[PDB]
Amino acid sequence: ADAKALDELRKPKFSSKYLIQHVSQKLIPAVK
Amino acid sequence: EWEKSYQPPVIHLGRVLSVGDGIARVYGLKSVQAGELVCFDSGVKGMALNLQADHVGVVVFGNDSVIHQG
Amino acid sequence: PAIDAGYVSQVIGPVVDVRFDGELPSILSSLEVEGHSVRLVLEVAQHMGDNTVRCIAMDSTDGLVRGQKVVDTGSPIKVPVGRGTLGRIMNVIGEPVDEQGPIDAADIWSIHREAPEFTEQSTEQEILVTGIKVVDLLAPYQRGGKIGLFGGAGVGKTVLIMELINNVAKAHGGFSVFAGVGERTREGNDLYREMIESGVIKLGAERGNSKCTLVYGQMNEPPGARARVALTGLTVAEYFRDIEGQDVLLFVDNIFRFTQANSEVSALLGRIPSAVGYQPTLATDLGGLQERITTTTKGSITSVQAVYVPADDLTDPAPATTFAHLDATTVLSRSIAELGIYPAVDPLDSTSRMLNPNVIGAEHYNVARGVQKVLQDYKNLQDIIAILGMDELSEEDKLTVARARKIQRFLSQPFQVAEVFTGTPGKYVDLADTISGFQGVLTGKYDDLPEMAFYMVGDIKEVKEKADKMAKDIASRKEADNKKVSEELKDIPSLDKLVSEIKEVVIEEDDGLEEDFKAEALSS
Amino acid sequence: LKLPTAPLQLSGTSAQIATLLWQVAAKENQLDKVQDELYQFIELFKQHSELRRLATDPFVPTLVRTKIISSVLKDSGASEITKKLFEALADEGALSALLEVTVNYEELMLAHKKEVYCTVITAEPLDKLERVELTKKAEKFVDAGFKLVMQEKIDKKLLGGFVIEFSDRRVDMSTAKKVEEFNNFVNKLVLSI
Ligand SMILES: Nc1ncnc2c1ncn2[C@@H]1O[C@H](COP(=O)(O)OP(=O)(O)O)[C@@H](O)[C@H]1O
Ligand SMILES: [Mg+2]
Repeated sequence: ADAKALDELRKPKFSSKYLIQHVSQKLIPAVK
Repeated sequence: EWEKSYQPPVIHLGRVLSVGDGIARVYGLKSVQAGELVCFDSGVKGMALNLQADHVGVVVFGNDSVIHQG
Repeated sequence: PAIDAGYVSQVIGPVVDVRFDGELPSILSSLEVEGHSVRLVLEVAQHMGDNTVRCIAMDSTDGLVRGQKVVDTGSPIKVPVGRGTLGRIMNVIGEPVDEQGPIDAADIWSIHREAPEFTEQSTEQEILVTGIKVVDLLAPYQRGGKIGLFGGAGVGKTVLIMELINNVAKAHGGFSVFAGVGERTREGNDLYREMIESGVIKLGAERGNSKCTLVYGQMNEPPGARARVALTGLTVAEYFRDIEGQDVLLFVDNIFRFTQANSEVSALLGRIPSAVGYQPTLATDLGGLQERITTTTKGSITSVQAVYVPADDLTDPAPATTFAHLDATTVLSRSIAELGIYPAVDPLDSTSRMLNPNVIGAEHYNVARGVQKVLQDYKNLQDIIAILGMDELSEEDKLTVARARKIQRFLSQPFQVAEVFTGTPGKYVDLADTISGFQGVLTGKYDDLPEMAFYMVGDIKEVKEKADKMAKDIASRKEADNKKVSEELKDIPSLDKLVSEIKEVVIEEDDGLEEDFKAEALSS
Repeated sequence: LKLPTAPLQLSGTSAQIATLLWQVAAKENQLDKVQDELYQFIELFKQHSELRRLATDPFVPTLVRTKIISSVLKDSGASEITKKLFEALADEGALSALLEVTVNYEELMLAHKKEVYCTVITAEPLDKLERVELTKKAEKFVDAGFKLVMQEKIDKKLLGGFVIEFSDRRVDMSTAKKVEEFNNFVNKLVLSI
C-alpha cells in the first residue's frame, strides 16, 4: 500500500451511517 | 518532419520509498524492465536491479545523497 | 489463455517468481516467457505458496517486466536425444548452436530423471589404458567408472582432459558426449574445430558417422543455464546407455561450475547459506547428478570430469564432496607444475579403486606402491633438505632422494595435444612400458643416469637415448664451425634488390570511421 | 473454489485479504455494500480510543478482542462478509491491517467501476469544447474503455495545452515542453552539421 492512497483516508468517506451510530448502545457496554 | 512526427511520450513515474546504503527502493514503475536505466529527478541515473512485488530495487549510478524519500 | 498461463511476479537476477491463477506447474517443469528478446525458458524450482512458483531462468532476465505472460509446457526441459544429435552442438535447452539446422529427434527426453536403482548397478572393474604414465601406474582408470581430475586455475586439467579425448576416445568404439559446463567459449570452439579435422564430427551429408555430441553451457551463460547443462549432457549420454545400450564416454569440463552456478541461484532463492558460502543443498545437488552417471547392466558410461578447486583448496566443500563420487581421482598440483613436471599429477593424492592387487595384477600393484613409498619418503625429507641441505642426510636417505628425483621427472610426459605450444612430440606410453620402466628405477638399474634424462620422455628406452644425447651434446664440439656463409655465389641478393621486392602497401587516408558509421544509423 | 476473478492483481497479505474480500463480495453482489462498511469502520476507529485499543495494545487478550468485535457486530445490519471479516482479523490480531486492506479494496473497485482518476493541469480554464477535445484524445492513454473522471488545475507556467497526471504516469503534451523539445532538438542538429 502506498502513502498517497493512504493519506486520503484521514478524510471521512463513509456517506452512510448504519454502523458508526449503531455501536454506541453496543461498544461501551461491551468494553465495560 | 520532426514536428509532423512528434508525440510526447507518456512518462512513467515512481516515488522513492527508501534510499541509503547505495540503493534506492522505488514505489511504482510497474512496466519497468529488469536492468532498465531509470532517471531520478536529481538527474542521477540508476539501474532497475530487483523487480519485486511491491517496489523496485534501484542501484544508483552516483551519490545517493541527492535522493530523498518521495 | 486465462488458465494454464501465469504472469511474472518479480525478477531477482536469474530468479523469477511467476504467479498462476490456477493449477500451478510441477517443480522441475519448464515454462516459457512470452514476448522476450530471445527464447527465455524458466524451470520451476519451488512452490512459494500463494499461487507463486519460483523459477530459474535458462537465459537472461534483462528485459523482463512484472506482468509478462508465462505459459506452462507441462513437462521439464526436454532435449533431443539419439543418433541424430551426434556431431551437433546443443545448449542447455536442446537448441542447436552450430548453425547446421534442426536436430533429428530419435526421442525427446526430459533432462531430469532419477538415478538407476541398486539392482541395475554394475560391478565390473577392467582397466582403461590411457597412455599417461602417472595415470596408468599410480591411479589407473576404470573402463566404465567415474574419473575426476582435480586442480585449480591453470594446472592443466583441460590439457589433461584433451589428452584423454585424444588417447581414450579415438580407440573407444562407441559415442562420446562432451559437456562443456562453465568453461571458455574459445576453448569449446577449439574442440569443435579440431574434431572436424579429426573426423570425429562430420558435417552436412555424412553427419551420421559422427561419434561425439557437444553440449555447451560455457562461462558467458547466466547461472541458470550452467546449473542445468550438465544434465542435458547426461540425457544425451543416458540415451545411448539405456536405449542404445552401448558404452559411451562423457567428458564434463568443470562439473564444479554446476556447483558454483547453483550457489549463485541459491542466494536469491531465499536460503540460509551453508559452509563457506555455498548452498545448503550442495551434497544432494551434486549427488543427485553424479548418481545418474553410472554404468548399468544395459550400458556403460565412462565419465571423465574436471573438478576445479577454489583458491587451490581441496577442503573447499565443492571439491571435497566430489571426491566421494569418483572411482579414480587425479589431483593436479600447482607446486608440481611450477617444477615443470607435466601432467602435474600429485602421485600422493591420486587414488583409484583399480589400484588393487586382485584387479591390476601383483607386479603392477607393487611397482605402484613402491613408487609411492619412494615419493613419500622424499616428501618426509623436504624440510631437512631445505634448511640443512643435501650433504647432511644418510647415504640410505640420499639414495632415495636421488631415486625419487628420478621418478618425479619420469612421471612427466609430453602430450600429443601440447605439441602446439611446447614443440616436443607426444608419447603414448603402453602400460607394460611404464610398469617395467618404473620397475627398473626402484631396483637401481639406472642410478648412473642423470635426472634430466627422465624429464619429458615416453618410456625407459627414451631415458637411455636422451642420456646418450645429453652426454654427446657436451662432447660434440667443432673447430671453425663450418659456416660457408660468406662467399655464396648467386643466392644472396643485395639489400636494395630485396627492398625493391617489397610490395608497398597503401594507407587508406586516416581511419575512415565516419563513412561507415554514418552509412547505417540515423538514430541516437 | 469458483470465485470471480479479480480486476487487477496486487501485493501480499493485506491486498490478498482485500482481493479475497472483493471476490467474496462479487460472488454475493455486495461490492458497494461492504465497501461502505469498510469506510464506516475507518471513521469508527477514528471516533473511539477503545476501538483502536483492540488493534494496537498488545495486552488486550485474544478473548477480549474477539468477544467485543463479535458483540458490537451481532446486530447493526452489517454484511455477512464484513462480520466474518472482522472476527477473522480480531482472532489474529490483524485489526490494524484494516486501513491498508481498504485502500486495496478501493483500487479493486476502481478497476471494476472501469475508472481512472487523473489531474489535468492547464493554462486557462477550459471550454465546453476544450473539455471534449482532450477527453477524446485521453482515451488513447487509458488501456481500456475506461472512464477518466476529470480534474482541472491552473498554472500559467505552461504556455497553453495541458499535462495529465494519472497518479502513476504523466503525459506532457503542453506547448511549453514542445518548445524546449524543439530547442534541444534544433541545438542538437546544428552541432551535427
Ligand atoms: N601437459 C602439459 N604440458 C605442458 N604444459 C601444460 C600441460 N598441462 C598444462 N599446461 C600449461 O598449463 C596451462 C593451463 O592449462 P589448462 O589446461 O588451461 O588448465 P585449467 O583448465 O585448469 O586452467 C596451459 O596453458 C599450459 O601452458
Ligand atoms: Mg580449463
